[PDB]
Amino acid sequence: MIQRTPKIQVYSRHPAENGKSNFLNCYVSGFHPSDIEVDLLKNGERIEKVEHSDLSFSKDWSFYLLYYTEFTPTEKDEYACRVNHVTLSQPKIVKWDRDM
Amino acid sequence: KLSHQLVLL
Amino acid sequence: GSHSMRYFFTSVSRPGRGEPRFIAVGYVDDTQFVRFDSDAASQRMEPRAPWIEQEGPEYWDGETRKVKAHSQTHRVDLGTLRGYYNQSEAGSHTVQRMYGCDVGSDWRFLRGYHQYAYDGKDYIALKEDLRSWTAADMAAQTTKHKWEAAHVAEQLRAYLEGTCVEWLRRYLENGKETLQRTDAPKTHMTHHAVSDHEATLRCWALSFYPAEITLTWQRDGEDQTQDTELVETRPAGDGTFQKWAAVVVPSGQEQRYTCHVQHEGLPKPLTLRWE
Repeated sequence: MIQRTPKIQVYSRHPAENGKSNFLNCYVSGFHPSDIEVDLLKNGERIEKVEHSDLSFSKDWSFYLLYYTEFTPTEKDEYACRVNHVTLSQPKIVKWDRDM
Repeated sequence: KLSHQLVLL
Repeated sequence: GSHSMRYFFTSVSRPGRGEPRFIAVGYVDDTQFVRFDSDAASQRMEPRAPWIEQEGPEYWDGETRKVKAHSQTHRVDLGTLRGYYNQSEAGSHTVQRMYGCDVGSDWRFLRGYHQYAYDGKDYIALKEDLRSWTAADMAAQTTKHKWEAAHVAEQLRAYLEGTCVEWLRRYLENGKETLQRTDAPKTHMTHHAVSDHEATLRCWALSFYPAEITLTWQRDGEDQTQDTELVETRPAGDGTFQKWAAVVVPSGQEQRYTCHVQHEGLPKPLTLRWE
């Protein structure tokens, strides 16, 4: 059965600025099959209040999803996205890097 | 708008 | 000025855990405007764009009726394909269907399409003449024979050249503030050392719509495509998109590298430099 690994991106909607409300995004694309677990993490903990987009796919039939939450960045707070999928031997955690 | 046609593989 | 309308359907079987899950979405260009989720409570087609909410109840009742109909065919289709491929019910499987139409800048019909995939692979697709089929393997040939005897392509071609084009134009007009805009990318480059002798050069494009874009790096005018990291275009969440391309270069050589950006919002393609 075809399996395609999710390409994961963690990023803010707008340039991050401490103390100013923003959006934390986790975008997963190019995966197959569609069963996937995505969580946003704040300092290790699962964020509830995460919404996600409706399942769609690209011309090559691979799926994409956007998970997102409103947040206010600070200097100290660490944000990450945790993804699990059949193609991943264990969950894969991508940290947010605001300085790319 | 959606298509009303029934299509079966 | 070219535009597309596209409907995307996904049905996934879940053995002994209920009926298959059906999800459907509709797009005008890169903007979603309707959804259906078979697990959701409403059991209605739902708006996902401001400009479609103005449609009256006849619209919503009819699109709900028709999307539930698509849900039912894909449910039968999952059983059909199990038979064609001698598969048991130990396994979850996936059917995907995509159809829609394109118009030009003049809003006259360009091309139409209607495609299926099974477990991530091409199954059958309407060819560009809208008269013939591409069947990927022997099982899809079986479908092809049935669809030729049943004159399926004739009926699709009538929808695609008619209804599809007319309602695309209606949506483009009703949502023209949203849909008929073009937001040119705001571009810049970043520089960060990875060691005492190497640096990451990353070319950014932000706040652009539509999603179509090309970013390339050149070194002394020569494309560095094999050496570039290209991430998949990503949504900002606000109806605009983001993309970057990176190379790792020897510290000292930054002046050799240029980023080149193509997008329909730019009057001319941009070249960004380190000088």
